[PDB]
Amino acid sequence: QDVVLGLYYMTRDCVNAKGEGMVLTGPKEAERLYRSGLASLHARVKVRIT
Amino acid sequence: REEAVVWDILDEVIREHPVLLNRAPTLHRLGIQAFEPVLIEGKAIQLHPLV
Amino acid sequence: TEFLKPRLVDIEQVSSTHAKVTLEPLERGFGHTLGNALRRILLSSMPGCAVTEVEIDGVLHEYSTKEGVQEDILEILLNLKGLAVRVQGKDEVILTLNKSGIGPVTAADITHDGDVEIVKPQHVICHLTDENASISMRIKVQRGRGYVPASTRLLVDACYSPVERIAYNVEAARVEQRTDLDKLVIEMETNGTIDPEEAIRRAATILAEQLEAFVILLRPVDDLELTVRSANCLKAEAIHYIGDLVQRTEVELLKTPNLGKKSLTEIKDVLASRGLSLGMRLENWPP
Amino acid sequence: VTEFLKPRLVDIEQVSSTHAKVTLEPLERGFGHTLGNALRRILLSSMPGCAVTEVEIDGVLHEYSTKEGVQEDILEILLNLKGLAVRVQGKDEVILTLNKSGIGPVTAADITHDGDVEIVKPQHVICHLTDENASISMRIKVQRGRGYVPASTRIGRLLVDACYSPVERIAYNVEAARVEQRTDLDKLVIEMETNGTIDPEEAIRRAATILAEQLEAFVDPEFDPILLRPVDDLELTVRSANCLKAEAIHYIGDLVQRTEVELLKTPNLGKKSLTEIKDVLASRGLSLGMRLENWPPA
Amino acid sequence: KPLVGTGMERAVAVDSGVTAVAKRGGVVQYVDASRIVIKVNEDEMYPGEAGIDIYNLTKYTRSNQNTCINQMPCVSLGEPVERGDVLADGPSTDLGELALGQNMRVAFMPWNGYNFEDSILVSERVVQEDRFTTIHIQELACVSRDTKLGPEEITADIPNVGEAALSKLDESGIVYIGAEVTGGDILVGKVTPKGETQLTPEEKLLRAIFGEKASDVKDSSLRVPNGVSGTVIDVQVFTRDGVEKDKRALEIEEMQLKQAKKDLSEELQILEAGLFSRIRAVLVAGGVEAEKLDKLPRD
Amino acid sequence: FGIDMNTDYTLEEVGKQFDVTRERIRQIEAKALRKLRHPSRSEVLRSFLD
Amino acid sequence: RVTVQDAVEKIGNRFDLVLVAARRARQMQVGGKDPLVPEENDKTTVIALREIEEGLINNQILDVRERQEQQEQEAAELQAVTAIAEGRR
Repeated sequence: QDVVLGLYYMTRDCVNAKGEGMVLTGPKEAERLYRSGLASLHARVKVRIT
Repeated sequence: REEAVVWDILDEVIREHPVLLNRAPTLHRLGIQAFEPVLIEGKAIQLHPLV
Repeated sequence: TEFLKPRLVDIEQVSSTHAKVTLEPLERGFGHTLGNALRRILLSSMPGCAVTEVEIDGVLHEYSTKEGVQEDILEILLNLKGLAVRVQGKDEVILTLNKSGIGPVTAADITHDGDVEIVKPQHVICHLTDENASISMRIKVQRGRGYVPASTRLLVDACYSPVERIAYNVEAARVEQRTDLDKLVIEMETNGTIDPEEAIRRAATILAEQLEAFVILLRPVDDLELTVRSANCLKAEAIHYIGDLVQRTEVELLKTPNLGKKSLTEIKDVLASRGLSLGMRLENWPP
Repeated sequence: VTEFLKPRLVDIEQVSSTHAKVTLEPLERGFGHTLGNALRRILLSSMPGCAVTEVEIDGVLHEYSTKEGVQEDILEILLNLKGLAVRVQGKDEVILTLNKSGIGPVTAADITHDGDVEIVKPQHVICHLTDENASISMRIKVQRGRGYVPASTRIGRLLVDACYSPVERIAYNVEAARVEQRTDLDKLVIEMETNGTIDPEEAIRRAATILAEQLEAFVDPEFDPILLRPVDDLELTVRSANCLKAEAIHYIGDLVQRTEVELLKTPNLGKKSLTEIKDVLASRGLSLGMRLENWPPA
Repeated sequence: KPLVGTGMERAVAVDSGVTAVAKRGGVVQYVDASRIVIKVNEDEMYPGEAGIDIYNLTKYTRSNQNTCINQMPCVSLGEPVERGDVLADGPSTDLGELALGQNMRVAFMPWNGYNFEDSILVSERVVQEDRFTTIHIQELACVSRDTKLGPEEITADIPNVGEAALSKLDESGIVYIGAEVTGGDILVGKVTPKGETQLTPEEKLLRAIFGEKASDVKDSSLRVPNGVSGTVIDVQVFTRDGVEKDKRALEIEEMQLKQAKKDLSEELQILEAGLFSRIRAVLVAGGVEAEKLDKLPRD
Repeated sequence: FGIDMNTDYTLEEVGKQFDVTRERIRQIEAKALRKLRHPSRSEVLRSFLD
Repeated sequence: RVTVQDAVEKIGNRFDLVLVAARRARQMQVGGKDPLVPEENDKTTVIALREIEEGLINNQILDVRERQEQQEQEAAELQAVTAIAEGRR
């Protein structure tokens, strides 16, 4: 139920016009920025995580 | 009487101890499982969503 | 008219630069309140130095890749983002990095500037493949606040805040009678330029400094529901209120013409049932 | 190194007697929601207000009773008393007297005018006296406190659920603040809907005070127990107990230390009383002239 | 009543007799928590040969399932009502409409797993405003019977009990109306004859040391069960016919006699002011005596 | 009290057993009980009744 | 929880471990906590299981300790126990 709903919501393909084109500097910086601003319902951005 | 420090004592008692939870009908063995009890205010048993 | 403030502290050092401090017994709802206030200060109002620009010789656009360097320019800028630097008293310093040879070009190879302190000298910035390969670059380090991407207006994503990640949990606190108290557990992931505790005390200091400018006796005997007889007898003795009754003593009441021990017993029972008795002094009857 | 721009209460727009719009000027971005939520959270639960906690109605014993000459039942009356909005000067408990005879509604305006006590809504209906020979006489206890403290959170009197918090609703807006300098400033507009107990500015300074005070930095069997029971636990006659208390004998430990000689020498104690005291003490394995040698410890 | 109804909620309240309605057109003479007096003949003058009707209201009654059944007046003195008009609301009814619950502001959305699998999350404000608070009356009962070992007695005198425990009990041993009782508290004091046995020698010694002296009787009193509590709103006592009756069966009796007598005075008041106010309009017609009739006694 | 032999011997019997007068045995019974009852050590043994 | 899979790894066929744990706990309860290292928390069952995890207790080793303990019981007694038996004939 809800868990799936949550995960699916955060893991969804999108046009992603708002948050596209960001190098994550790794999962940590990506997380910061994601909570921050410009990222909503995920984004089409490449992440640096090892 | 419920005199204070009885509570903290009860906390000391259940430490590391586990209780069995069961729901009828018990169709398979997972109808009964063991959990570590966390004392809570209120009259309801709180169950973990994954089980 | 108080509130439960500072009580019992715990510190879980997950590592040399990652800790978990816990402030215990904060009144319910204060978990998210302090959690969000602090999470908001930490994620944007912390003071830290960060790489904002880089000038590498021979390189023009981020699409370039370098002759004699393992990783492409993008990966190099990506490495430069993680350059942890602590500068004395300036809002901009130029670091020069000249390196020829084979192997990793770390932050320790950066030209030693007197003001500039390099937190992690073993921080790899590059990897020169051949022994005739060499890099010469000017890394710009500026002081600022929060995460300011390169897209803002070579340029490199600025992570001015010294803190990488914030997390919080509300968890029910123990604490004596009150029971519905919580404890805010803040998970911090800093870069070691700044200590966790001082980052917290600086966030708190910024917040507080932002708030610096806003800193039964008169009831009738009938309410006792005595027997009709007892009530009438008491009224006959000019005892019309509870206050009048509680002043009389057993001896005195038994001396009055119409009340007996059955009745007196009744009066003591009904009075005792309400926390009252006979022979009560109120010393000041009345005002 | 640019020092932060701090806020200060700049405007107060009283939309009504109990609805206002407070505005803090020149706040750096993102601080709108931060202070907005911190403050909204303090205001909606940590505000101090007066509330009715007990009520003593004449003739009524249990709240389930219904009254001869009163339209609504006692329960409805207590429920009405819950909504009694009172602002008291400087006290944590005040008794209000309400005497009313006649036909028609008995409102808060009929409550005996106390100098300290301010009644926010005098037209607030507490009762409805039906016949013209009907009348109510009640003593409403109003106390100062915090949050919602139900009657269940525990004498011929009744208890009423305490709703101490003065504020009903809070709302906020972030809105870009003016001034050509810096340009990147906002202004927090807090819309308040209180019950009229508290002023906007002091509510803000109190929310802020609670916030700031939460942030106060971050730093890093022997002997018999019966001896400490009050003499009332012995269940003596009223007279004997009062005499003993009059002799500074408030606990069993105090009593068992005295001797018969000493007790009879007191102005108010006779042979009858001493006999009673020896009887009740003997009934619990105690006596007079008991040495406990070490009175007391801490 | 629900903000969204089907239009059947009035008829249900009407057909179930919990709600009180007016038999004929009339005017409301009196409104009380206890009763409603209605004066008929306002429209079409249906009542004849005496006038008016008194409706007593059920108040804080206890149902089979322990819920409280009570009626509340929906009308005010001097109000004009027609035939079939609502007078009093019964339990779970609002202005003659069926009220089985409350209208609450709801949002449809997941919340931190607290509404997982049909579970529901609520605002503390509901408790604050006493929404979904329910009144309940429980009935407890005790019997004192003849035993082969001697009579069970209902008495305030119980072995080895402090005055603290006995504080809310009257002379008889029965808890007084209005007292707050909590789990373990005594409702009705009762002693039973002991089947009896000599104690163990250790107990002999203990008893001797503390000199309590044993008693022929054992404590059998009715106590409030765990998880229960409240305010005592009634006591009923029945004693064998021609049995020795004490204050227990005398006080309640006397109270019932006072209530019945008042129940006659109110009915004769309503009947008097219900018939004479009709004979006056008849006497005036023809033999007009305004300032003269309002002097001499009503009889 | 019958802790020995299960029989509550008379004061005269115990007194005869110890070669002392009944008054003596009553006196030592009384001081024994006195020692027992006094507030020191009273805890534990006390409060047993309810 | 407590890395139970590893504890079971120390003693094949789950069941046996339980008995061992139980027996060990009884020992703990009966006399002197003693034993192997000493997290000192979460009572006898957790302590026994954790002890098992570091292969501290062992099925055979417990038996060896008991066998030695039997010899310890032999100690004292011995000549004095032999006295009680030699006296009677």
